[PDB]
Amino acid sequence: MFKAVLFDLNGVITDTAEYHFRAWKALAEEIGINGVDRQFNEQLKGVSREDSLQKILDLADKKVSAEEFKELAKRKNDNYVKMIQDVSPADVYPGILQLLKDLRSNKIKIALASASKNGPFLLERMNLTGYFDAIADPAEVAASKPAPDIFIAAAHAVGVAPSESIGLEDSQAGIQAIKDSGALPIGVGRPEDLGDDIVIVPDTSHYTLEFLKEVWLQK
Ligand SMILES: O=P(O)(O)OC[C@H]1O[C@@H](O)[C@H](O)[C@@H](O)[C@@H]1O
Ligand code: ALF
Ligand SMILES: [Mg+2]
Ligand code: NA
Repeated sequence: MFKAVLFDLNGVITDTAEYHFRAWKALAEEIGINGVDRQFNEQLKGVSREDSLQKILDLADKKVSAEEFKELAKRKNDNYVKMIQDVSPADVYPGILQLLKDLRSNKIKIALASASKNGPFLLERMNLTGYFDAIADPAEVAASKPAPDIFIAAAHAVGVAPSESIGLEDSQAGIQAIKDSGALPIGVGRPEDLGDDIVIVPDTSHYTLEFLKEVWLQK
């Protein structure tokens, strides 16, 4: 049986992938880059703040100064942080709170494997901090998603091997990070975005402990 579940945050625990998208698109258009649409944004999900900005600049073959790069990432983050101040427990995605309760009942460790430095603030907004056995600090890994380091760190943090873990993700970068960590991925979203080669569910109501067991047994 699996011994840990490693959670992405944005687009898995709550609908904050939408707010990252809207904030990055606003940032891009301010600097004359109009190509950040929903299709392009599939390449930004799971990617660090600085890597996201660089992918947007690269889309436009645009070069900025080191000073302007730092200011742009800070500008987007300040906008995003204002957007999330009113997040509340009512914004937890369907199934997620019950899953956390069921995992703890069954002595399955719970770790956050988020790239977001805003992760702890968001778990507090949603009254979820108490469910987590560990939060892997994304500033501490030497390599961000799609590198597996954050999932390895989340597992290490709860004393479980990646190979004994399930990872939950809504992104391309994060699915690759889980694969390379040794854990079993279960994606949430569209197969057209996340692929046809792992288990994908259409929405988070499907993330029940019953279903994670159903998937783990059929691995
Ligand atoms: O800018 P933050 O809050 O540190 O978030 C980093 C990344 O966190 C990931 O969880 C999101 O999918 C990305 O969209 C985001 O860029
Ligand atoms: F959406 Al994340 F780490 F929370 F990639
Ligand atoms: Mg995500
Ligand atoms: Na709170």
